[PDB]
Amino acid sequence: MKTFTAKPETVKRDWYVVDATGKTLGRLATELARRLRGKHKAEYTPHVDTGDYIIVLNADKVAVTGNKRTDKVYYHHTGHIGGIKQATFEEMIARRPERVIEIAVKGMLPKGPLGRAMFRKLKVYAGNEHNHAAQQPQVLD
Amino acid sequence: SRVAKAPVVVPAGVDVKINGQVITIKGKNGELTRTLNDAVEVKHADNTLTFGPRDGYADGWAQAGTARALLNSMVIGVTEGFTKKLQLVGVGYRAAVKGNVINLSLGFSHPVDHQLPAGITAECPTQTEIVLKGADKQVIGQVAADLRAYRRPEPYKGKGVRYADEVVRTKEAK
Amino acid sequence: MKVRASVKKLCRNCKIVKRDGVIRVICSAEPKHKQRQG
Amino acid sequence: IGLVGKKVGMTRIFTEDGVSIPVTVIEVEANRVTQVKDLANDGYRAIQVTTGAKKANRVTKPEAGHFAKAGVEAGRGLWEFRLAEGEEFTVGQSISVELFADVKKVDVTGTSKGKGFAGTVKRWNFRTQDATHGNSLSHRVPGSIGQNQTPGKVFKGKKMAGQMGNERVTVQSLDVVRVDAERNLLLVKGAVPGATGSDLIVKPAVKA
RNA sequence: UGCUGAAAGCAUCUAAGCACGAAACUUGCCCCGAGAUGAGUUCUCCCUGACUCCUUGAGAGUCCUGAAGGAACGUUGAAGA
RNA sequence: CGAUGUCGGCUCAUCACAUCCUGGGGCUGAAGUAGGUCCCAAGGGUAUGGCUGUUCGCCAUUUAAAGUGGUACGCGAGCUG
RNA sequence: GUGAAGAGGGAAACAACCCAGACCGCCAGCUAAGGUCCCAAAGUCAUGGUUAAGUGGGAAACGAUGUGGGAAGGCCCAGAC
Ligand SMILES: [K+]
Ligand SMILES: [Mg+2]
Ligand SMILES: [Mg+2]
Ligand SMILES: [Mg+2]
Ligand SMILES: [Mg+2]
Ligand SMILES: [Mg+2]
Ligand SMILES: [Mg+2]
Ligand SMILES: [Mg+2]
Ligand SMILES: [Mg+2]
Ligand SMILES: [Mg+2]
Ligand SMILES: [Mg+2]
Ligand SMILES: [Mg+2]
Ligand SMILES: [Mg+2]
Ligand SMILES: [Mg+2]
Ligand SMILES: [Mg+2]
Ligand SMILES: [Mg+2]
Ligand SMILES: [Mg+2]
Ligand SMILES: [Mg+2]
Ligand SMILES: [Mg+2]
Ligand SMILES: [Mg+2]
Ligand SMILES: [Mg+2]
Ligand SMILES: [Mg+2]
Ligand SMILES: [Mg+2]
Ligand SMILES: [Mg+2]
Ligand SMILES: [Mg+2]
Ligand SMILES: [Mg+2]
Ligand SMILES: [Mg+2]
Ligand SMILES: [Mg+2]
Ligand SMILES: [Mg+2]
Ligand SMILES: [Mg+2]
Ligand SMILES: [Mg+2]
Ligand SMILES: [Mg+2]
Ligand SMILES: [Mg+2]
Ligand SMILES: [Mg+2]
Ligand SMILES: [Mg+2]
Ligand SMILES: [Mg+2]
Ligand SMILES: [Mg+2]
Ligand SMILES: [Mg+2]
Ligand SMILES: [Mg+2]
Ligand SMILES: [Mg+2]
Ligand SMILES: [Mg+2]
Ligand SMILES: [Mg+2]
Ligand SMILES: [Mg+2]
Ligand SMILES: [Mg+2]
Ligand SMILES: [Mg+2]
Ligand SMILES: [Mg+2]
Ligand SMILES: [Mg+2]
Ligand SMILES: [Mg+2]
Ligand SMILES: [Mg+2]
Ligand SMILES: [Mg+2]
Ligand SMILES: [Mg+2]
Ligand SMILES: [Mg+2]
Ligand SMILES: [Mg+2]
Ligand SMILES: [Mg+2]
Ligand SMILES: [Mg+2]
Ligand SMILES: [Mg+2]
Ligand SMILES: [Mg+2]
Ligand SMILES: [Mg+2]
Ligand SMILES: [Mg+2]
Ligand SMILES: [Mg+2]
Ligand SMILES: [Mg+2]
Ligand SMILES: [Mg+2]
Ligand SMILES: [Mg+2]
Ligand SMILES: [Mg+2]
Ligand SMILES: [Mg+2]
Ligand SMILES: [Mg+2]
Ligand SMILES: [Mg+2]
Ligand SMILES: [Mg+2]
Ligand SMILES: [Mg+2]
Ligand SMILES: [Mg+2]
Ligand SMILES: [Mg+2]
Ligand SMILES: [Mg+2]
Ligand SMILES: [Mg+2]
Ligand SMILES: [Mg+2]
Ligand SMILES: [Mg+2]
Ligand SMILES: [Mg+2]
Ligand SMILES: [Mg+2]
Ligand SMILES: [Mg+2]
Ligand SMILES: [Mg+2]
Ligand SMILES: [Mg+2]
Ligand SMILES: [Mg+2]
Ligand SMILES: [Mg+2]
Ligand SMILES: [Mg+2]
Ligand SMILES: [Mg+2]
Ligand SMILES: [Mg+2]
Ligand SMILES: [Mg+2]
Ligand SMILES: [Mg+2]
Ligand SMILES: [Mg+2]
Ligand SMILES: [Mg+2]
Ligand SMILES: [Mg+2]
Ligand SMILES: [Mg+2]
Ligand SMILES: [Mg+2]
Ligand SMILES: [Mg+2]
Ligand SMILES: [Mg+2]
Ligand SMILES: [Mg+2]
Ligand SMILES: [Mg+2]
Ligand SMILES: [Mg+2]
Ligand SMILES: [Mg+2]
Ligand SMILES: [Mg+2]
Ligand SMILES: [Mg+2]
Ligand SMILES: [Mg+2]
Ligand SMILES: [Mg+2]
Ligand SMILES: [Mg+2]
Ligand SMILES: [Mg+2]
Ligand SMILES: [Mg+2]
Ligand SMILES: [Mg+2]
Ligand SMILES: [Mg+2]
Ligand SMILES: [Mg+2]
Ligand SMILES: [Mg+2]
Ligand SMILES: [Mg+2]
Ligand SMILES: [Mg+2]
Ligand SMILES: [Mg+2]
Ligand SMILES: [Mg+2]
Ligand SMILES: [Mg+2]
Ligand SMILES: [Mg+2]
Ligand SMILES: [Mg+2]
Ligand SMILES: [Mg+2]
Ligand SMILES: [Mg+2]
Ligand SMILES: [Mg+2]
Ligand SMILES: [Mg+2]
Ligand SMILES: [Mg+2]
Ligand SMILES: [Mg+2]
Ligand SMILES: [Mg+2]
Ligand SMILES: [Mg+2]
Ligand SMILES: [Mg+2]
Ligand SMILES: [Mg+2]
Ligand SMILES: [Mg+2]
Ligand SMILES: [Mg+2]
Ligand SMILES: [Mg+2]
Ligand SMILES: [Mg+2]
Ligand SMILES: [Mg+2]
Ligand SMILES: [Mg+2]
Ligand SMILES: [Mg+2]
Ligand SMILES: [Mg+2]
Ligand SMILES: [Mg+2]
Ligand SMILES: [Mg+2]
Ligand SMILES: [Mg+2]
Ligand SMILES: [Mg+2]
Ligand SMILES: [Mg+2]
Repeated sequence: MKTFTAKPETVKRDWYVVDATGKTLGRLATELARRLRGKHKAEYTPHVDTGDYIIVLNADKVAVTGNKRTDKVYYHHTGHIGGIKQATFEEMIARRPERVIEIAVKGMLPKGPLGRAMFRKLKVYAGNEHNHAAQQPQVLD
Repeated sequence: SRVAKAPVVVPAGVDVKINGQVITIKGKNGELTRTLNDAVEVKHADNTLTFGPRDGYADGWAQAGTARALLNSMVIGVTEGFTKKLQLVGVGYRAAVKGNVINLSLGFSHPVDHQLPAGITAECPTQTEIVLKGADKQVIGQVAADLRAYRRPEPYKGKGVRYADEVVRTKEAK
Repeated sequence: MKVRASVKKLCRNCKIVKRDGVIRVICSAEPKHKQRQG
Repeated sequence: IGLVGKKVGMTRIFTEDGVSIPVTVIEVEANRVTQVKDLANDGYRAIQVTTGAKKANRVTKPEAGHFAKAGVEAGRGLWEFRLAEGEEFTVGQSISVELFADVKKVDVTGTSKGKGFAGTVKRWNFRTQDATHGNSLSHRVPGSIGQNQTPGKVFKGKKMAGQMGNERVTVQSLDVVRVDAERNLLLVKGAVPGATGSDLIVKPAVKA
């Protein structure tokens, strides 16, 4: 009889912090993507952005198993005549440590306007300090 | 396994300290610090040192036997102090030390001034011979290996920088 | 050195080592017997 | 650091031995500092400068105030330079051409002369197809611009006809000849971008 | 190519660990570049009058004021279809 | 098959690496000079002519080199024929 | 046997492969193949091992003190390797 769907205006969004120091990249990124999407909430609706705002501080200290620190490569094309650029997991952290969690979450989120909308929710950081003290972002594990 | 089951003697005036896994051995020649592997477990038992493999970890004996043989060299280093005897063979080759910088002339267009990292005491009894001393086998061996690497032995006349103990195979012209 | 797909112990002083994944056959007597791979 | 100066044509200096060295005469007036950017506010260390003299009606109030912040007169145009850690300047200070008295070579940046819509022959040094031997309406045309079904597309950065010149270009390591303090000039060997009256950012040679 | 060094009393460039190593790779050089929607920063400038109305909504007016600045128009350019 | 213009040349290219030159290395029946083979390396560079429709090829003269291939044996709503 | 003449779920996409035959409706429940950390419904299930190669997630002859299991066969207190 017309089951419940989460109305955007009525969605009460929450703020969280996750310290990614010594965490496994994928196992962090998954649990982030589950939250960002709003799966954990009992009022989950696939067409509405029900998930929570997360702050992922200490992104550079994220851990990876095996030889993936050197062996794991992040390819991307420049959209140019023969422009394929690669960067290993070390080299990626040497330049842009935010990109590692970003890319690891983005692949796990859905693809489309809402998928891009629920990415915006995430807030990755290299340093331990975060300037979102205004929201009282509570600790998550 | 076998090396690991053979305690390292620690003579008097050799201050050993175990900061968890980080070992510090101080002596007369120099103060030496070694950040040891997590799979190794090390303790003081009577006068000598003991090196045990950790339960749960896969390769223990290999890791511990290394620690043993390292600390064995580390104790001998701080007590005695290691030395390497390099010799320069070939006419026009010159070796002279000024402070902590070895001036190698090895038939180049520029005299090569090799730097000495860490506590390495460089000497020269003759003009075509370098005797260098220190605490670590590592830094000595490397320095020696660089001083060699500037001009390795030519397998014809034996020309270049050589270790004193080293034999060199020369061959005939054909 | 050689990079043949079937390295083997040619003389007596030849010695097999696995460096960085690759199997190599280092030798003391003859540098000819130095060979990589396989 | 660097200075801004208008281009004033080209001449030649005859050296007494004989050599006639072709020189560009860059007038470099008192380049006065309008602002000093730093790490606390801006996140980098730099200086903003000005030169010339703009009629007061032509200067708008948002910039008329900007000049009153410093105290300097309203010079025509504004330019910024990055500081090399050691040096430090103040607002209202007048930097003159005497900075290049010490240097030997300079990078000169300017805006190249506008050639407008240029074809591939002139723009990219493409080769003109056979001027006769049967050629039909295709002497100076580019020819092919791709392959076939495989890409089924022209690749990015394909050399085609378009706007040529009116682009900022740099000529590096030009030898400084004479540094006239009294007339406020800077004679550099060779030729620099843009026409007589175009502005030039002259600065010390990065490639030392 | 080495140094120290096991597993494997030794030995061995490695399994802990540690140095070198090329026009390749990342920068350094030049150019574009915050439509980088993740739309950053600095600096300066400008606006400081009233009344209705209702479903007091980030509402709709009504006269009054029209700024900083811009566009338009003109004379034009070593800028330009 | 109610049409996907077929060789060669010009113009314009682009990618692969099984590297012709240039860069770094191991062995050598490597004295040096010059090689021989092998390994890593695709950044850039890589003839002009005579003959023939030629591709190829042979020849003359250069070059550090005059690489082997993919791209509808690249490229005719771009030219030639 | 299937398609042709058969939709639906799976095998990324995939007439013929695996599961299964749509009379129509329902915002009910149980299962098949195949699955269950995220894209995306359901195990970050339980226990015992293997794997260190990112194998899983293309391939042979042949090469190798990789690494697990076993079942045997060569020596000791006169003390072998
Ligand atoms: K205006
Ligand atoms: Mg490139
Ligand atoms: Mg091979
Ligand atoms: Mg290696
Ligand atoms: Mg200011
Ligand atoms: Mg910055
Ligand atoms: Mg006037
Ligand atoms: Mg006026
Ligand atoms: Mg104006
Ligand atoms: Mg500007
Ligand atoms: Mg700039
Ligand atoms: Mg300019
Ligand atoms: Mg023009
Ligand atoms: Mg031209
Ligand atoms: Mg030109
Ligand atoms: Mg031509
Ligand atoms: Mg022509
Ligand atoms: Mg015709
Ligand atoms: Mg015609
Ligand atoms: Mg014509
Ligand atoms: Mg026509
Ligand atoms: Mg065509
Ligand atoms: Mg396509
Ligand atoms: Mg010059
Ligand atoms: Mg040893
Ligand atoms: Mg064993
Ligand atoms: Mg050794
Ligand atoms: Mg280093
Ligand atoms: Mg280094
Ligand atoms: Mg080398
Ligand atoms: Mg070099
Ligand atoms: Mg170099
Ligand atoms: Mg070069
Ligand atoms: Mg620029
Ligand atoms: Mg810009
Ligand atoms: Mg710019
Ligand atoms: Mg902006
Ligand atoms: Mg902007
Ligand atoms: Mg756009
Ligand atoms: Mg962005
Ligand atoms: Mg934002
Ligand atoms: Mg009001
Ligand atoms: Mg009111
Ligand atoms: Mg209404
Ligand atoms: Mg309003
Ligand atoms: Mg209101
Ligand atoms: Mg209002
Ligand atoms: Mg009025
Ligand atoms: Mg009025
Ligand atoms: Mg108006
Ligand atoms: Mg008006
Ligand atoms: Mg007014
Ligand atoms: Mg006005
Ligand atoms: Mg106005
Ligand atoms: Mg404007
Ligand atoms: Mg206007
Ligand atoms: Mg306009
Ligand atoms: Mg006009
Ligand atoms: Mg006119
Ligand atoms: Mg005109
Ligand atoms: Mg037709
Ligand atoms: Mg037809
Ligand atoms: Mg048709
Ligand atoms: Mg056809
Ligand atoms: Mg035809
Ligand atoms: Mg021809
Ligand atoms: Mg031709
Ligand atoms: Mg071309
Ligand atoms: Mg390759
Ligand atoms: Mg070959
Ligand atoms: Mg050749
Ligand atoms: Mg060269
Ligand atoms: Mg060299
Ligand atoms: Mg070579
Ligand atoms: Mg070599
Ligand atoms: Mg040679
Ligand atoms: Mg020569
Ligand atoms: Mg020969
Ligand atoms: Mg050669
Ligand atoms: Mg071979
Ligand atoms: Mg290769
Ligand atoms: Mg390539
Ligand atoms: Mg090339
Ligand atoms: Mg390239
Ligand atoms: Mg490339
Ligand atoms: Mg490069
Ligand atoms: Mg080029
Ligand atoms: Mg070529
Ligand atoms: Mg020819
Ligand atoms: Mg003729
Ligand atoms: Mg010739
Ligand atoms: Mg030649
Ligand atoms: Mg030559
Ligand atoms: Mg030749
Ligand atoms: Mg070839
Ligand atoms: Mg070819
Ligand atoms: Mg192809
Ligand atoms: Mg093909
Ligand atoms: Mg073909
Ligand atoms: Mg073919
Ligand atoms: Mg082809
Ligand atoms: Mg063709
Ligand atoms: Mg071709
Ligand atoms: Mg064609
Ligand atoms: Mg045409
Ligand atoms: Mg004809
Ligand atoms: Mg004909
Ligand atoms: Mg039929
Ligand atoms: Mg079916
Ligand atoms: Mg089906
Ligand atoms: Mg499906
Ligand atoms: Mg498949
Ligand atoms: Mg199929
Ligand atoms: Mg399907
Ligand atoms: Mg079955
Ligand atoms: Mg049935
Ligand atoms: Mg049936
Ligand atoms: Mg039925
Ligand atoms: Mg039904
Ligand atoms: Mg039931
Ligand atoms: Mg069930
Ligand atoms: Mg199954
Ligand atoms: Mg599976
Ligand atoms: Mg999907
Ligand atoms: Mg989907
Ligand atoms: Mg699906
Ligand atoms: Mg799920
Ligand atoms: Mg869990
Ligand atoms: Mg579990
Ligand atoms: Mg297990
Ligand atoms: Mg397998
Ligand atoms: Mg495979
Ligand atoms: Mg086998
Ligand atoms: Mg075997
Ligand atoms: Mg085993
Ligand atoms: Mg076994
Ligand atoms: Mg066993
Ligand atoms: Mg059994
Ligand atoms: Mg047994």
